[PDB]
Amino acid sequence: LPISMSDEGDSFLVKDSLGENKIPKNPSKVVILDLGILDTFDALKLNDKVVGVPAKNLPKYLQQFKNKPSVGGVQQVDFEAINALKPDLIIISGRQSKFYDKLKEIAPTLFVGLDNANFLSSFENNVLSVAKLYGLEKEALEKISDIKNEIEKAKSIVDEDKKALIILTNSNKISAFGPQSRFGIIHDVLGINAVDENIKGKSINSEFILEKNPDYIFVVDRNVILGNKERAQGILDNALVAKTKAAQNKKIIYLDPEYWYLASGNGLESLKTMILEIKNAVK
Ligand SMILES: [Zn+2]
Repeated sequence: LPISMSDEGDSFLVKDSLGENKIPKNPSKVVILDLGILDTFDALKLNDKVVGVPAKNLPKYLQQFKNKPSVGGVQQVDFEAINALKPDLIIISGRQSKFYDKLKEIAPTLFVGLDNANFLSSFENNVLSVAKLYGLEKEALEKISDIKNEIEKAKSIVDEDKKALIILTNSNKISAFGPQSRFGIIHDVLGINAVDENIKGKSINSEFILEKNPDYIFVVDRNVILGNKERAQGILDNALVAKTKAAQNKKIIYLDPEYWYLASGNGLESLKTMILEIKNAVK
């Protein structure tokens, strides 16, 4: 899984989960398909190195990239746009690893997908590997070290005797998520305890939410990105959920899907912002 780099000379020899590539030092035409790593390009001030972004799903907090050429959205990738960009590096995560072999036949292709078993070290590893390509380890490391400092302050104020449920809404169905899921940060990094123990979505309904009776419900609404009419606020407005501690104490928290579901915490900007979003809610 983890990312290792050996300095040849003009270039690095980089091994990741999917394979090995000859990527040059200071690549100047980069296609980026992971949104978290695109916020990490912005943090380290490398906007001009980015030649193409997936503009279909481009979040509010990355609209400084709205006029980069589009190479698609996160599901469907435009090979003929990526192709005409003559990039020297393409960066992808899990949603594009389907196309690993075809993108590799165009350019060195770096996988930077997160490991939900080891979020912090795989996150730190992705950020540093990228900064290593441009010689910005120093700047990245102090930015990581800030994030770690904000984490410890978020933990301080966590009340250990309270439990949380994480759920995702889709059309009018609901799914539960736990530890080491794609949303596991809340449990694994910030240490908020889970109401239930269950494998890495899990289909549930409102009676399940009540017999569990969480103090917090963190809600990720997929409907927005999917372009559906319905919303989580509508779905969770029933008399079963109204009886939970979380409802009675107004601790049903709608998390920003652009952060939690699209970038998934895989950037310097997004992770810091997500830690603060939880901090202010469990406060
Ligand atoms: Zn600082």
